[PDB]
Amino acid sequence: VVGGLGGYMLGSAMSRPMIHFGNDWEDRYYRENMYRYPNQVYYRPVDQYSNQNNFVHDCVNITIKQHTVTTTTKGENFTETDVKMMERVVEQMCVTQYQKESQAYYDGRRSS
Repeated sequence: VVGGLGGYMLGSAMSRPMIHFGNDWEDRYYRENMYRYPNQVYYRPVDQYSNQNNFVHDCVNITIKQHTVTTTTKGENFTETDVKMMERVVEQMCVTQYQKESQAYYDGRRSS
C-alpha cells in the first residue's frame, strides 16, 4: 500500500520545473538545491477529481508530509525556506501530473 498512502497515484519522475518565486536569489538557491526534493508526486486519478484546488492542496500536503515523515523518520529534514520552496515545486509537479493525464482526456477526442 505504497508504505502507507491507502492508494494515492504515485506519479512518475520529472525534470526541473520552472519555479519563479518572483525573487532572484530564491530561483538561484532552488537551482543549486533541487536534488533535495522528490522526482515524483502523489495524487488521485482524474477519474475522481472534482476540485483542482482541493486535490492540489491535499497532494501538496501529502507529498510534503511524506518527505517530512517517510524521510524524517530516519533523519532527513529541511527548513521553512526549503519547505516553502517545496510547496512551489510540489504544486507545479502535482499540477503538471493532473494536466498531463486530464489533457490526455481533453485531447483524447482527436481521432482526426
